[PDB]
Amino acid sequence: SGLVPRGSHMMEILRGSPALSAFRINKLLARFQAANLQVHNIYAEYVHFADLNAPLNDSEQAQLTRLLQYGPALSSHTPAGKLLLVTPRPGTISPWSSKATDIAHNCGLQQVDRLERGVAYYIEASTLTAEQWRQVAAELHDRMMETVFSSLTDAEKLFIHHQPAPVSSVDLLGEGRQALIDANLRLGLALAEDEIDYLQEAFTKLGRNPNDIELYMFAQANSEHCRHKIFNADWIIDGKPQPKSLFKMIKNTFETTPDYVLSAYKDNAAVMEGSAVGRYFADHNTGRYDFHQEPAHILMKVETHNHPTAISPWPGAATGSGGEIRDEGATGRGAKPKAGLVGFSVSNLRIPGFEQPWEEDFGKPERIVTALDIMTEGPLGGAAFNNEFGRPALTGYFRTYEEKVNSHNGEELRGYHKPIMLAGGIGNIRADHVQKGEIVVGAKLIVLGGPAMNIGLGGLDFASVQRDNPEMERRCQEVIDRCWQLGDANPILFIHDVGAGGLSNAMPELVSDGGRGGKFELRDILSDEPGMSPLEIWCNESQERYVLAVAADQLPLFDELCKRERAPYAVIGDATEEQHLSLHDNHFDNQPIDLPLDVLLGKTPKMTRDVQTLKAKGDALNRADITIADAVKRVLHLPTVAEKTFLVTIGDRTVTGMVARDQMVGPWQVPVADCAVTTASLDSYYGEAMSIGERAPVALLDFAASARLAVGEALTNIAATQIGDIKRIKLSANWMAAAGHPGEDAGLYDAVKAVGEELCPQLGLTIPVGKDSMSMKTRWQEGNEQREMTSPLSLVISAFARVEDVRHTLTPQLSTEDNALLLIDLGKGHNALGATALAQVYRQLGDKPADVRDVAQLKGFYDAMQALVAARKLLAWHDRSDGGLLVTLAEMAFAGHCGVQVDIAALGDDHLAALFNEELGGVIQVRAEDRDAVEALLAQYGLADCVHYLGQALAGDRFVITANDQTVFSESRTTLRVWWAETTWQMQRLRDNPQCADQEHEAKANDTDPGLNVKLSFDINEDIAAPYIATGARPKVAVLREQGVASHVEMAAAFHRAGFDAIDVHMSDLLGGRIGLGNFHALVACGGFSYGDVLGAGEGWAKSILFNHRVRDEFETFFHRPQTLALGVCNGCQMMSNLRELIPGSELWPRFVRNHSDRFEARFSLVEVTQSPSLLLQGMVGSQMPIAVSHGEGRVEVRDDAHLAALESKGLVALRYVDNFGKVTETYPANPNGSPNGITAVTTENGRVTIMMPHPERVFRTVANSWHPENWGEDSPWMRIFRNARKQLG
Ligand SMILES: Nc1ncnc2c1ncn2[C@@H]1O[C@H](COP(=O)(O)OP(=O)(O)O)[C@@H](O)[C@H]1O
Ligand SMILES: [Mg+2]
Ligand SMILES: [Mg+2]
Ligand SMILES: [Mg+2]
Repeated sequence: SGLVPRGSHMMEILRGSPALSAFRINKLLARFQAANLQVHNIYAEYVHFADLNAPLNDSEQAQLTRLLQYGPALSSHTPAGKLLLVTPRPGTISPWSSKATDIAHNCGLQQVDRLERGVAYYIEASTLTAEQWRQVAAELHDRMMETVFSSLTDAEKLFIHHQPAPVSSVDLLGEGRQALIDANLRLGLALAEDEIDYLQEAFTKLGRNPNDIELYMFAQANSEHCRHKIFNADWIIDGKPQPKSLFKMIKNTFETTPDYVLSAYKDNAAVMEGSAVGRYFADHNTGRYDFHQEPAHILMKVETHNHPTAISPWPGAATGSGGEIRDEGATGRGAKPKAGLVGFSVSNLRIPGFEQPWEEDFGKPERIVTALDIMTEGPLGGAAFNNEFGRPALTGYFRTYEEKVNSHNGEELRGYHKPIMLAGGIGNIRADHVQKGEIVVGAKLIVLGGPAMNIGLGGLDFASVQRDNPEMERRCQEVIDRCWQLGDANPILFIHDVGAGGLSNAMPELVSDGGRGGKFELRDILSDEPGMSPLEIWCNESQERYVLAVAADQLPLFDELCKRERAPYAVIGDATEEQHLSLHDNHFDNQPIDLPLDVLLGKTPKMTRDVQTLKAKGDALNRADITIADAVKRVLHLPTVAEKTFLVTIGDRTVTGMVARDQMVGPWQVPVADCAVTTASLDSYYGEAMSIGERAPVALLDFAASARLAVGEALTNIAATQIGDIKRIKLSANWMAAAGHPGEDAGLYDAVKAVGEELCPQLGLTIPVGKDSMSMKTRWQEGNEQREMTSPLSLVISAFARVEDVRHTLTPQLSTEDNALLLIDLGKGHNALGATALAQVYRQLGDKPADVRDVAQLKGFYDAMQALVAARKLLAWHDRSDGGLLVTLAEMAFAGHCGVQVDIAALGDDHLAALFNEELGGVIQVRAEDRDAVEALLAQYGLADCVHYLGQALAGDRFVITANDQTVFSESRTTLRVWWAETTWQMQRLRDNPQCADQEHEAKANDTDPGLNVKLSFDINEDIAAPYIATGARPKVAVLREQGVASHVEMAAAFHRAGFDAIDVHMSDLLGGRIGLGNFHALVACGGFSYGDVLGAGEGWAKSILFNHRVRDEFETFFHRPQTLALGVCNGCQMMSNLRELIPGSELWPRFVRNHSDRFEARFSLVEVTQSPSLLLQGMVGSQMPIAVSHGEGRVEVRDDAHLAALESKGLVALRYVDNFGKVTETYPANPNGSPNGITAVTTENGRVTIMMPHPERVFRTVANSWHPENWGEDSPWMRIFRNARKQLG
């Protein structure tokens, strides 16, 4: 390895492994050929750069070399041709770096200052000109995040040491107001005239010049994004002053319906009442996991990250998740995120080779990415954050819209060049932590989380490129968890997330919220960029940080908690009685900030918006080119309608072990569930539900109708879940608009009024949380002309509710038992076609849209559904939304893998309008014998005239719609289901391994697929551990975790149910002597993402054990005892595979590497239990049942065929993926990762150690299995693993 001077440090260069698989190499060659670049070949290798502060001895060097050997064993090539090295841009530090460097330090290599990675490309193309070489270089990197170098030695530039930049004053006293005008422009403060006035007067009064940092702080605090001026403005509309601000109209909902609300409008989440259940966590004193019966209240929040996503979609989406997760954890005095939701709105995809007939290229700004690139990289970023942090992502939306329409401001382009990138979720919170505490004078003021850099300052446009490190956030969440788990002894007095404005907002808002001042020391803040100015330090929008206040006497406890989780923290100030803000700098011996808080936090006048109504005249839908058959095909091809698998299986849906209802439904795992449901605890059937409603294109015709439909659809999506009182349902209202665009402002007011003053109070729905994003428009020059793309007003409503029994949830999976299909048409026969999917796919807007037709009937629908749910009278439910009744029926037939025979003669003479309107309502399926009773029930709620018997679900493949004796539409259901799949197919195909995309798609066309199905070799209800549990003797299990691991609570709970005392054992506990494995007879290594999988999944964890001789010895000793048991699941499996030199009987084990799909796979996969020595699978051999899978590096990799054959002949294979026909498979996704012979679990020769990629601990509860046979009780088959362990111990 290479090793040269790099300032007071030395940089080593270490070559890594091949970086690209053959499909990705071929994609690059095809792109160069399409661009007329004659490239003969391309080969890529990772290269690593280690900046060292001191030398490595030979042992240390071999350890560093070994740390940097990872990943799939692709065949190495001798470098040939031109080197292009792609690295992060100078001045940036990759999240890869942060994690890789933590691993080096936890392996005892303190001499590593920083590790970084690049990709060396070797291109053979002897005939290219210098210009053509620039296009090659352009193709090989992201211009927003990366740079191209011609030498490996050039990477020295990434580690340059910079001295701190000083504070700069702005010379108001020496130049007058012009100094503030110049700074306004130079610093991009975007100050209004009245804000310059305020600053001029404030600093004139103080008799000194403002520092740059003070102006920047002020400017960030007074932005639209931070201050919410529009939502607090007075209004005049069509010449009349209005009596309430938008915010006041939202609050009207809480004034009307306070019921069940614990916190609204006073934290960065709302809280509502949950259920009393067993909250499960490890005690601070004993480290044992135990249930604590108490209220688990429910917090909720939804945010957006629209602007940055248009510039750099992966970090835009990722930090959109990240910031929202921080709002949750910083609710009250600390709380715990549980589950997430995700939303995207973009312009037309225009997928190459799959362009649809409604799509026209209108151009875009050069500086933004395309809709397609947002829907490629954005979902992967948001999913990487949720996956790595560890919260399941269980509901969402994805809308495309880009058309030239005759809307409120006449003919113009309406769309989403600036996208909607929405992230939300729910969490649980303790009752006594809901209220933020008071901040005592002298409280210590702390930054919890990552060392900062000059990122995102004030929100090419590099300042819009964010940076995501979910593992850092998980480490912080663990600390928050330890704090709230101390109950009365929770040392957090107050906590807030660090978002816009960075510390410059978060710290002043924290002390101000306590009625205190603060004094701070700049040099106590953790930095990863020593060159930063005070302005940059204070104002940067670095991620994964929280601010909180702790009593000084609690610092030693806080320090212990942080050090055990490896969460970085710094005490950076003290709360003061005086309401003043001081920031000192010990390096420069000066005071960058010195301001009264009332000066800093003082406000210019309230805004007044004086505006006028515009309203579009609709035009009747021109039906010339429309036929029913062509419309069905088009609508199924609209992304908004079409199958969403590309957005679903990339995100974990099982972590926590509390997921009851995820997107995928039934044996064929079709993503049509209308809402998400989680259990409240690991020991309850009480729970929580989440749904979304949204209908933006309607706002191009009618602003209020669009907002009423968003609320209505949230209710119809949630309605077949057992909740009871509608007042249990709480909403977030997220408002996206192009404020100032003609007609939008009045429309915004009318829409807010429609829901806040009218619909929500009448229904009894509170909106206790919300947000707004008010510049949803993009402008650019397109040839000679000014062009503009403006969003419709886009309200997204998320609904959240406590659930009475998660078991009683209905899905769209039709039964073929004798049945009746009933439409509930809340449209009352209006059958509106304006602003539908139908209109859109023929490039039109139409006349009049749907709307809430009858408030009482909407409420009646909800209450009727709740009565039907609780009385178990529904077989299925699916609501009507995009694509109308047609799509509702279709989706039900897809989920039930069956046919329908329905008649629509009662729905009007206009069959197109009957099938494609998007009025509220839906289809219930009931047992035939219950039809009359169900109809009578609906009639009691005032709905008889809305209710229509359609027909029946039938076995087979026919989708038939009649009207009297005429066939209106008839098609193969398989044909329809494959058309509906084509969008996800094509997205998967361009994003992932196209072989896998193709396999997945083509399998959907085989109607003989029987779906997931079970074969059981044992009695799943027989608690073979009961006689042991009945003695009260409970063996310990070490539930092993590492920084970044999120799977440990539910792993503990599985062993707890089998009779174990589950002990929390962090790798810091072993390294610090607090736990020794000699005290345990069983160990489990848990899944998740230790170190964000950097340096190969499980490798850093394993090598941290191997390279500490003491801890290595401990592990070896444990594994060589005669009766000990060990289990490794997912990340634990990977870790243990990398530790196999310590494990007897493991010489034939494989490695676990990148899935063949090249994509994370969150699947509910069918496995069979195979004959092997494994003690943990005793009694289960020959069983076949599904299991949760959630991994990106689960592919079994062997050295050669000799190795595979030996492993197989030894008989150590314990689980294999099978297809639904029951055969061992390598076809995707039945086998999700490409493992040979379906291998996904191995054991040792003595059977005492078993490792597996799937997660049995996430599915030991029947209620947590996405699909399961109806006759199962509480226990799934997988419970037997943990029971076997207990019985084995005796
Ligand atoms: N962006 C997304 N991320 C994850 N899941 C999504 C996303 N968009 C849609 N889904 C899921 O795919 C399924 C179909 O979505 P959609 O048709 O938009 O729902 P609906 O029409 O019932 O409102 C649902 O289970 C939904 O939660
Ligand atoms: Mg839909
Ligand atoms: Mg729905
Ligand atoms: Mg929807």
